[PDB]
Amino acid sequence: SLLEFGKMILEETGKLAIPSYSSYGCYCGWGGKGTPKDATDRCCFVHDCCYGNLPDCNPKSDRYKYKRVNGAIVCEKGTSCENRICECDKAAAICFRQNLNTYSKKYMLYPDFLCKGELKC
Amino acid sequence: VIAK
Repeated sequence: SLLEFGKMILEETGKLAIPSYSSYGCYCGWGGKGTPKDATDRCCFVHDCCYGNLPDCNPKSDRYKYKRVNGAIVCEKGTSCENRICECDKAAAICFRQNLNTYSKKYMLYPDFLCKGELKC
Repeated sequence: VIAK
């Protein structure tokens, strides 16, 4: 659920998911269209696509449990939806950390009309 | 706290 992904973001990047990642580029937070504008925006694209492969699960509200062995994210057993929602979120957070160095403030509150084109998952 |  969003409660875990956000805590996971915060743990990983240091930044609060809202506002840092709730309205970035074209795909972080409202994804529907356009070309992702950068690494961080591509993470959100792959993340939206990850949720997309689970049409019968509920990413935002279904809670899963995870632990850290040292720095590592390890998804605990749950229902199959929960394990797979957890895997998509783990990916996004790693992806966010690996591209912190290019995170740009100019892509915060990015306007919608500047997001043009379908890109396929 | 996050996202859509």
